[PDB]
Amino acid sequence: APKCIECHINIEMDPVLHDVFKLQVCKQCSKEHPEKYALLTKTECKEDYFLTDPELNDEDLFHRLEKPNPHSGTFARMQLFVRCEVEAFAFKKWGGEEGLDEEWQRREEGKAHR
Amino acid sequence: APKCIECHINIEMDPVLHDVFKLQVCKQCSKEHPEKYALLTKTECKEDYFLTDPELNDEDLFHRLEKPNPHSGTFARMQLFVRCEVEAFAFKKWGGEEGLDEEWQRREEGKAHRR
DNA sequence: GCTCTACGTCATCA
DNA sequence: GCTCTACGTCATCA
Ligand SMILES: [Zn+2]
Ligand SMILES: [Zn+2]
Repeated sequence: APKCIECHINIEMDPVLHDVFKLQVCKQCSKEHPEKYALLTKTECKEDYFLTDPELNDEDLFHRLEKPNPHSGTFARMQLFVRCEVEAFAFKKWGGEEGLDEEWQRREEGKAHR
Repeated sequence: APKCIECHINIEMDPVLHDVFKLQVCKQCSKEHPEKYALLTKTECKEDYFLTDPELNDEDLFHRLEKPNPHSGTFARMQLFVRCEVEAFAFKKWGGEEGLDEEWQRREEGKAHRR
């Protein structure tokens, strides 16, 4: 049978990482490696990775899971991205983590400015 | 025999102001009164009246005529609004002609700030 | 640790 | 004297 690609043991994949994000990763290894598998909100993606609404709303660029807004089911749907995908785009976009941290550096000066 | 609201004489209305802007006015009168009947582009509307893309897109708030973009037919469509509508909305929004003039005054001063 | 949008300008590109 | 979008923050509101 096919095996979790992190641990090489488990045969029962995490239903969400599997069905939605297309990753053969079991549940236990999703927890044990949040640097890869942690589901972040759309706002977490904007602020941590400086991704813009036009790239987060590309259907053809990220998988997503959509959830009712925990604040109210009449507010816009919660969207959830798997961290390795957004990270992997964000590292192209800004040229690696070195380059990412420099844009963090750049905007915080902007606040001292204001 | 319905008559032109401007001249009170012609029976034949300008087909565009009639069909599209729902105005009972003749070609000759639209011409003589640009202050009421001139068709303005979407971009003329933003420059001159400080209306915004969200207002000008409201299907339920202005009539519009659409023509192919005169620069290229591959480009986004030209959108044409009638000056009585536009000016009317903008006067409500900016508190009259005087208020629209103040707003003008304010955005010139945004450029004197950015030298 | 929720999201959309609109402000605001302008530059592109279309 | 053509149009949209994006790039900016946020705030507000949904
Ligand atoms: Zn595993
Ligand atoms: Zn007439």
